[PDB]
Amino acid sequence: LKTENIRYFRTAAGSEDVLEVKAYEVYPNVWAIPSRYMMEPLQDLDEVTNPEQFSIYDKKYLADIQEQDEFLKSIQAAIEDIKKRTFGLELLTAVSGAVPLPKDTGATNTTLQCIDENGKHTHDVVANVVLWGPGNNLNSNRLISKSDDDSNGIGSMVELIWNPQILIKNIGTNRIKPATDELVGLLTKALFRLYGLGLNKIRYPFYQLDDKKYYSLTAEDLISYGGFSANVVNLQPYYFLEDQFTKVKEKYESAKKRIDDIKVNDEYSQMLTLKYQFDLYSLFHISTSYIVSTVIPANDKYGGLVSYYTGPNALIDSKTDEKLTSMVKIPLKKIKYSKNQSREYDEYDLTNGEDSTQYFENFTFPKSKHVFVETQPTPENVFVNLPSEEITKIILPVIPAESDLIKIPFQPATPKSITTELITTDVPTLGLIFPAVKSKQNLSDIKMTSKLSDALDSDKQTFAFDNTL
Amino acid sequence: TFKEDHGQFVYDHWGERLQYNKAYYLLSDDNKSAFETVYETKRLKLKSVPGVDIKYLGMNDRVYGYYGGLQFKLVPLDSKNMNNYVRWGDKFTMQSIE
Amino acid sequence: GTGNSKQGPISAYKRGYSGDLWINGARLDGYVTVVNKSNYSNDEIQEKF
Repeated sequence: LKTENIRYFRTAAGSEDVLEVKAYEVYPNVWAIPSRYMMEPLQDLDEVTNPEQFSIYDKKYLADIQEQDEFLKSIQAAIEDIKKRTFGLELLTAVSGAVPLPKDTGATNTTLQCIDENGKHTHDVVANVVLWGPGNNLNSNRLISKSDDDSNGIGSMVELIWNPQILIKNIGTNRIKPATDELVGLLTKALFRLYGLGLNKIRYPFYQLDDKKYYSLTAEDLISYGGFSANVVNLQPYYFLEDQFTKVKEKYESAKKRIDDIKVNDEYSQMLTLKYQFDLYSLFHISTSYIVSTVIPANDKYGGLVSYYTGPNALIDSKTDEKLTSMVKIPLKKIKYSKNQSREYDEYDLTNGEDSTQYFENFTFPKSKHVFVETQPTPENVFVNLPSEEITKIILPVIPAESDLIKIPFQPATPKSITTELITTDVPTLGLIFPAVKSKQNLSDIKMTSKLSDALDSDKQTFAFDNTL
Repeated sequence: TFKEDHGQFVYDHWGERLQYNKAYYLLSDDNKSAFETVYETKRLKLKSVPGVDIKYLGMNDRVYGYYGGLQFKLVPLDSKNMNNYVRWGDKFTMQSIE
Repeated sequence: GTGNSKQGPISAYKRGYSGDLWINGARLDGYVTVVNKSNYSNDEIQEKF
């Protein structure tokens, strides 16, 4: 597991200088750069015009050298935590053996440019996943691709922005959903970009919002978020990916042909033979059920909306295990109670959904084979098609390049604002049980009740569900 | 009633009680994938067992295949004979047949 | 895998562990994982193979 000084292929927030970063190999072909994502401008809370939801902003976080070697010890403790899980290192081995097709001899489409003591670029090192620090936004775990080769069949090198310092907590159980549950969710999604499957473009409706707009997810997002109903892969005459599987199959089964078209090593040709041995059935049926935790009993229902499901009170810090206290929590609705004020239920739900109203009407279906396929509603182990021991015996050598750097610009997301309604209700609602069931006083002065119309009116009494309790 | 009908036996896939000294295809229940020795050595590699194109009531169903890979007896700890049944808590020794 | 043989318990030098091993479908774990019997194994769902 080598460690290099890397002249990065991007520029630090419009500085137009060479970005020289210290990369570390944390798994084969998986590099960690324990610095923040310099390519989007690192701001403070007061500098952000329109902040995202649940989005703690803070500069100076991985500018220090001590706490950015604490960041490498959090990535190295995370990949050692995925390795200790069942089927965990066969995912990490699938990511290791998912080297994209070379653009030319050597690899000027997937390599990090290594530089000597002086900056003389002497060789480049093969990368698949670069595991960056947080961006401007600290909980904005993303999977930025290097190229648009991820929608091409070639496969693209992947930058994995990830922050282990922000976790979801099962508030009733006080079990912390670990950092690696979102890291396995993103290494899964890296496989669909390292194989050249264009599954990040089309967004499929998953959650109808209050104005009949849809919180839409990609087939990459849908498969990677573990088991979930409205399966992509619900065989009942395969329905999902209407006329899109034929594109994904042509992207996969053409890149398998061009495998000796450009020769790099005897090991680059040997990983590319082992890469297209994990069939396209295996990618679409990746289940990481043994690797993710069942901390949140519902994690396989929602489409990765764990922070909205559990609420923003559940987002905690790694080092403190308490609430983040600096996340902008901008609710969608402020439901206030009439007969006594200060009983607000801040409804943090989703907004600004896509207008996919004419989606289930214009639903094309693929030409079915007219065959009942005996399936089983549970997931499957699918790494039995993965040549997992044959990947681990291959280490790709460093490639002598001494060629100049091609820079690729990074243009971020433009998030919409969250307009907060201020609803004043004259009557108890289901939302006003959350306000009523919480209290901030001791046992001598708690005064519990089993009635909403007394806990909501008094602001001294607390709601409960059983008159004996 | 369904759990207590099965009693204290460990069953086949076909629903019949397991037996010592009986040739058993050992499969994985999720892929239905079966063991296989690496090229010349005695190390095992779990390989996938192909499905079956049947006709079920005149249709063209595609169902799980089970006859793949290595077979394993369950030899008991001092060998008796074949038709003894395996119960919950019965320790054995999986012997290769090939 | 009980961890014993017909000659008694198998040496952890020869075997690798000493107690029970579930037999999984994961190479690179060696198709074995330790049966966890600590006071944390029922905090989540067991995921039996």
